[PDB]
Parts: sequence; C-alpha cells; structure tokens
Amino acid sequence: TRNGRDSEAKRLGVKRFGGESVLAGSIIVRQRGTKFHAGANVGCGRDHTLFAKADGKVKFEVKGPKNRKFISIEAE
Amino acid sequence: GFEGGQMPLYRRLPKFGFTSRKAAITAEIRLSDLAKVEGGVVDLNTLKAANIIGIQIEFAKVILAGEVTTPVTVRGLRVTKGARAAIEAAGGKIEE
Amino acid sequence: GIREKIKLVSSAGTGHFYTTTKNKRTKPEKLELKKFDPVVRQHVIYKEAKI
Amino acid sequence: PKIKTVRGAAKRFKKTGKGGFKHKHANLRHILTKKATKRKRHLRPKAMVSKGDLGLVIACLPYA
RNA sequence: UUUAAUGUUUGAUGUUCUAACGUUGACCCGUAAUCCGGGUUGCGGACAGUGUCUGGUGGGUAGUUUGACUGGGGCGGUCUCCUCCUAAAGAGUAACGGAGGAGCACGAAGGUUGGCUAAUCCUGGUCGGACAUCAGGAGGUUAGUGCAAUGGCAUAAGCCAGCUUGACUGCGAGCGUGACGGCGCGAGCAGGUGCGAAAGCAGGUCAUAGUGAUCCGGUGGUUCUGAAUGGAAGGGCCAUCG
RNA sequence: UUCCUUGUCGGGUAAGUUCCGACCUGCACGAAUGGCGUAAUGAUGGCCAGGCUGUCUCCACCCGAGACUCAGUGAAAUUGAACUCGCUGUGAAGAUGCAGUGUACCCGCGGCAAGACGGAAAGACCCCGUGAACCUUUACUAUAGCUUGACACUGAACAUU
RNA sequence: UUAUUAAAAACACAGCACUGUGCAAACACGAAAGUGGACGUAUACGGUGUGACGCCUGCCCGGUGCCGGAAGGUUAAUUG
RNA sequence: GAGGACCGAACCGACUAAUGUUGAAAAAUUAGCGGAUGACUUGUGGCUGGGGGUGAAAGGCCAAUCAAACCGGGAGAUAG
RNA sequence: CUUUUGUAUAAUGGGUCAGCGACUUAUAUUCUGUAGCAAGGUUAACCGAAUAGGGGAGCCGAAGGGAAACCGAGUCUUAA
Ligand SMILES: CC[C@H]1OC(=O)[C@H](C)[C@@H](O[C@H]2C[C@@](C)(OC)[C@@H](O)[C@H](C)O2)[C@H](C)[C@@H](O[C@@H]2O[C@H](C)C[C@H](N(C)C)[C@H]2O)[C@](C)(O)C[C@@H](C)[C@@H]2N[C@@H](COCCOC)O[C@H]([C@H]2C)[C@]1(C)O
Repeated sequence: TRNGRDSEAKRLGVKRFGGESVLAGSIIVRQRGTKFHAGANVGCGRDHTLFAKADGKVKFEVKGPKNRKFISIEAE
Repeated sequence: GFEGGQMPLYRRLPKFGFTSRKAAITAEIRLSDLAKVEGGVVDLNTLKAANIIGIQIEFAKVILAGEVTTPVTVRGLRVTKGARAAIEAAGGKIEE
Repeated sequence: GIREKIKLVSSAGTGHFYTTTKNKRTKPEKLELKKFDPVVRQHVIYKEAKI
Repeated sequence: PKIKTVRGAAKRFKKTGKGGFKHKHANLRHILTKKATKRKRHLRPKAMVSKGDLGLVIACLPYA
C-alpha cells in the first residue's frame, strides 16, 4: 500500500582495522551473521560481535577449506 | 530546566532516598579543633562553648583530620579508630 | 497477549521469588524449577504462585 | 529575594565530592519481568550526571 | 416435643388526635392603614415548608479543550519499533521516495552430551491416484531456521534422542552506540548448579522487531528510619505489579 | 427545490439559456418546521403588449451654475532625497534612476488620466499564534434551578406486622 | 424590520392545534420579602408550532424526548 | 354613516435615480415614492442597566459606541 | 534603515528641524578581575556624639562515603 517506514541504523561494521592495537575486551567488528569468524584470542558474542580476548594487534586472515575470513589477535 | 517540551532531566529520573532527622543533630570534629577547646577535657558542652559545633548538636564524632599535640581527655564522644590512635599517641585519654 | 505473568516462590523460608510468563491455556500444570536462592545461597526448588 | 530551589530536582540529585551530581537510574520502577537480570543489575547503582547535562542541574540546584 | 395469646425494644406502615408549624379564611385591636403585629376563631396539621447532608437531572449558566506533519490549508494518509534499497565500497545521511514486517511465541522451541544431514527428480513397487509410505540412483542445500527481510549457518545455528534448569545470584577489565535519558557486547572473579569420562560448555532462544520515562499507588521482604520515650503509622532500601 | 440542463414538446419572437403551458426521468417535492388552490392587496420577483419617448441609431443647438481671466481671502490628503525622457535588455524575476541605444533648447497655462506596482486603511480573503470573543451540542469539568431520601424544626394515641 | 449599503418571499397578524395551569395557578423578576400574571379563575392564563379563507392534513412509537406504570434488578447519604 | 376602506396636504416614513463623497450635511439635497382615523403620530414626565435591559426578531437598539455600553481600577494583563 | 537565501528595488519606515525617547533597579546566586586576611575568613539585627568601636547569633571553608543507621581517609556495594 504505502511506504515511508524504516528502522534506525545499527552502526555495524569493523571498529578496529588490521594492525590496530587493542585492549582485552575491545570490540573488533559488529555484524549480523558471522561474515568474519573468531580466530586466536578472539571471542564471538551472542550477537556474533567479535571482541578481543587479549591485548595485541588485530589480524585479518583467510583460512580453512572454505576460504573464510578470520580475525585474530597477535598478542604483543 | 525547560528543554523545549521534552521531559526535563529532573523529571525523567526517579526520586530516591529520604532525609534523616538525626543527621541534622550530628557533627564531626577534627583533631585540630581539640586544642581550641578550653580546659583540655572535651565534651558536648565544651565544644559548643568553643563555637566548634552547633548549639543543637546532640552527637559528635572526632575524626582523623588535622593533628593534635597536647594531651586531651575526650568524654562522651564517638571517636574513629584512626583518631583514637592519634589522641592516645599524644598522651590523651578517651572515656565513654 | 495470552501469556500471563507468574512468580516462582522459593520452597525455603525466605520470601525470595523469581518472575516469569506462562501460557495457562496449554500448560495448566504448575511450574516447578530448581533455582538459586540468594538468601540462603543454595539451589532450592521454586514453585509457582500468583503474581 | 533568595533563589528558590527546584524542589523536584533536589529529590533526585545529590552533590558529590568534586562537585558532580549522582542520581538513580531510570527504567527500574515497573515492568521488570521482561527485563534481563543483567540489565536490571546494571541499573541499581547510582550514576553521575553527564557533562552535557550539568548546566541544567546546576541551574536548578543553586544551593546544592 | 410443639402451639396459642395477653405483657416489651426496635422498627414496618396507616386511621384517629392537637399542641408545634402553615393560613395570600373571617372578625377584633394597635389605627382616621387591603403593610405589619397582637388577639379571637375556623380550616389544615406533624403534613407542608426551611437548614445540613445526599442521589438524579441540569448548554439555564460558566470555565475551557478540540495535535502535528503537509510542495498553501482542508480531506485522505502518517506519527513507535525491525529488515532491505535509495546511501555515492568505514560510520551516518532526506523526501507524502521504492518494498515488507513487529506490539509475540517457547519449561522447550532453553542447557548439555551423543548422533544425524536436505530440496527436487528419476526407476521399481498392493490398494495408491500428478502428489502418502518402501527401495535404489541422480542431485548437492536449489532444503531447513517458531515469524518479515537481510546477514549467517555442515564443527552445522538445521534434524533426533538422553539427562536436565545457567531462562543462576553478586560483580565486572575493556569496548560499542547515543545531545541526553539510555541501549548494546563482554573475558574474567566469588557463590552455588546442570550436562560430559574429560578437555569443557551453559548468565535463555542464529542475530537484528515483540515496546513506555517520571509521578502516584499496590503486594512481599527488610541486623534502615520511627517528631518526648517504647512501639506503631508513614517513609526508605530490595524484589515486583498497574 | 432539477445536478445532468439551454431536458423534451407546445405557445409567444425573423431569431427566446428568461417567460407561459404541458410531460415525469422528483440528482435531492410532499402534507401544520404544513400540502395544494385562492378573489383582493404589494415602492415584491419574472415575462409580454399598447402608448410614450435623446434609452439608442447619433448626437445637435440653446438657457442657466461651475470650469477659465482679474481683484480679495485662502485650505487638504501626500512627501527619503531628486538635476524626475523613449526603447530593448538586465535585475528581489513588470526600471525615470542599471547596461546599450534613441531622442530631447529653458519655463508656464488649459486639458486627459496610461505609469509613478499613484493616495487612503500595519488585507477583511488565505495561512499562522499551544491569540481572543461570542455561539452550538449526546466534548470535558462544574454549577443555578428542579427533584429524591436521611436527620433537624417534630408531638400524642392506636391498629397492621 | 437591519438609525447609517438589505423593506423583502423576512417579522407580526386574525385563525388553527398541541401542551401546561384548580388559584398562595403555571410562569417570570427577585439570595429573601415581595411583585407581575390579575384585583383575572379553565369561554381564563402561560408556552410552543402553524399562519386569512377553501379542499385537506396519509404511514412509522424502532431512535430521542415526554407521559403513565410499578413487580423485579441496580443504586446515595445514613446505619455499623 | 361602518372601515387597521379609497384619493390626497400637514405630519410620519424612506422605494428609485441623480447629485454630493477633503460634502451645505460623520447619512443630506433635488425630482418622483409609501402610510396618512390608526397595530397612527407627537409633546411633557416617568420606569426597565450591561451577560443585564428592550426587541411585530435585523444580533436590532441601549447618548455619532454594541456577538456584551461607557468611565475608573486590577494594570506596566499577556504578546514563542 | 529594516527584514531577508536575496533589495536601486516597484518590500517596510521616515515631510523637515529642534527637544524627548529603549538593557535599569533591588535582592539572591555563580564565574572573572582586583584588594584584604588566610586554615581560616566574615559578621547580621542591634548598641554607639554612630562611616569608628562593640556585637561572632550565624554563614562559608578545612572530609568524605551511604537511601539511612552508621563508618570515616576512607566508604558504599556484596556472603566476600
Ligand atoms: C465614500 C468614500 C469612502 O470610500 C469608499 O466608499 C470606497 C468606495 C471604498 O470602497 C468601497 C466600494 C468597493 C466596491 O471598492 C470600490 C468595495 O470593495 C469596498 C470594500 O468598499 C474604499 C475604496 C475601500 O477601500 C478598498 O478596500 C478594499 C478592502 C480593498 C481595496 N483595494 C486596496 C484593493 C480598497 O480600495 C475602504 C476600505 O473603505 C477605504 C478606507 C481607506 C476608508 N474607510 C471607509 C469607511 O467606509 C467604508 C467602511 O469601512 C469599514 O471610507 C473610505 C476610507 C475613508 C472613504 C474614502 O471615505
């Protein structure tokens, strides 16, 4: 019938890009699905928010037999 | 407090707590005030005479603030454990 | 808009209680669960009661 | 004449040591079954008034 | 066992009565006065009427309210939330721009351990058919996910079974997002618990909608307060409801 | 009272969206917020005809009062300042004032009203203001009045129970 | 009749109808006393609608109002 | 010799047109017009007062004033 | 000049001159400057041949945390 509705933007996306130094608990990326997967020292929240489980620099890699993007923390 | 019609800050927040009528008759005394008293022995009356606490004060507590140098006899006053040590360290005496 | 709010009262003497919802049309049986009672600091059984 | 305190503000804000104001959180009066316990737990302690709102509070509590 | 009738309290009314009260009936006096008052009398009579309280009625009168957006206003539509596009490869981004949804559900559809892997089609086969259950091959997720869309999902987040209540209490490093009120994510710590041989996992559900500040008030609790004192009322605090 | 609509038919006129008569298809007549008739009446509405005419074709002349000139007296609205032309273009988008160009010796008097978005009245229309007034009602909240009962002023006797 | 842009088809009207009113009338002006109604008494008075006269005035009581009814349901102060 | 009868002066009114519109005039003049024994007109005096009066009803009129007069006061009302 | 996205504007206001004509006052509060004193500072009413002096009632500050009891350089939260 009639349009005119929308929802508030959710501010998704990457918060800390490759090489950035983060503290433990820092949110790395907010996402709906697991577009990015948790690697080493990275947790996956209930809404699939990837957060650093240790200090260090974030690192993006593509691994596995399905070429999936992983995010890990190079502990430094 | 008017914010253009939006529910102002002091109305969208809840009220909390209550006012104690005993807090209005309670005062705190610094160690540096023990020398201002006259006679050495300190109590409610001597503190009021020295214009240190209000005339309506019924309870008084000595806290570790400032410093005491002379032997003082505290009587009928609550004393913190930190001030109790400092008063006894200056040869003072505390009696309930 | 069918689920009614209920409360689960602890079997212990303490008046502590949880609150939850329940569809009383499909599930007429009383709800009983083992939940942590923070007053006695033990896991006791909680029985249903009216809110 | 003396400035009159907004009495409604005096019942909701307490002045702290460094001049800030503490206040109770909202959203903790009624319907609470639907609220997560984690959410309700984080609303129990008192909070400080944000920097953007101090101007409104100070104007309402001149003797605080 | 029961029944009647004389004696009593309070009502429930009524037919009498006169003495309150009414009289815009008559007569007398104040008084050379159709006011008023007094008197006599008649007629009413505990009614009527008035005061306080109370239900109903009450535009007779009064005080007021009767939204905004808007390719002028009105009319119609819209107003909060979720998903996609517009949106210009970080975030955000308008229009009465283009399309759809939500105002819930679930004590299992949650937790854990163990297992499992679709759609569709072909071939063969009692009733049986285009389509039921059976068997095989092809196929490779074209399926499924409590519900819109999007992003996800095989280690399955999809399907099945066992045992269960972590849909725990206190907290919380550190971040995300908001002008703010707020909202969101969260390892780890303490207490206690479930499943597993164990490593471990569990602070609801694949994720993102399913919602309402404050005031006032209710219910339960409470080594808080208690207006001379002891209590209590009330208030506070905690849980929760409208 | 009929939107469609100048309905259709008839009458009147050389020609009639009006008028009169009828038809009924009454958008959306109708019986005391009356229906249909109706003689008389009307500074009432519509239409027709005779008479009459400067109403007109189409104006002409004339008589008076002004206008005009002289003497006397002597206002008003309005007014940023003015050394105050046309045109085309430009530009808060319709120019005396800008650009280009044309024209134009200085100053009166009688006339005419195209312009000075002329004068006059802080638009009556329209919108807006969490403006106003008055009016309406089954808006809200009250209330005078009206009405109900209780108690009081207010008593006795007796039935009935 | 709109003094000062509307004189009319508007208002009034005689007539008609309904309805209220038994007299200390209804009703109106009055915190009240009182006064008007009326020094009148239902052939009177008030209100409402219609509007000379002629022929007439059909159907609907579901809605709203008004009138009557009193059994039942509900229901105030009061009582406790 | 009846009549809210007829024609028509005074008188009362105000239908049409022109003029006037910084007027002769804050409503008139000129020429016509209606009523003109009546629900007529007029003098003097009186009464009704502002949410009130009065109104053959136009929201008309109530001192050139009216969908609530005038004067003083609240009052420097308030004016996003 | 005003008002505007924007004015020679044909948008507003002003005929001219002269005079008058609009951010004040009181009391609180906060900040800055400056002066005095300084872990202290200062008095109010009032007394007073009174701008002196007296008056320290008070107020602010040197301690906070907690709803509160309470504790106190810590305190609250919690069984911790
Ligand atoms: C007789 C002279 C009076 O003016 C008039 O009568 C004019 C004919 C009058 O206009 C009449 C006639 C009319 C047709 O306009 C021509 C009509 O539209 C207007 C409303 O009324 C003016 C133009 C009429 O003006 C017109 O008004 C309308 C609303 C807008 C017109 N214009 C701006 C387009 C404007 O021209 C005004 C308003 O009447 C003039 C006004 C300035 C004065 N007030 C009026 C008062 O009488 C009328 C009632 O007013 C409430 O009197 C005016 C002015 C003083 C005069 C000049 O005295």
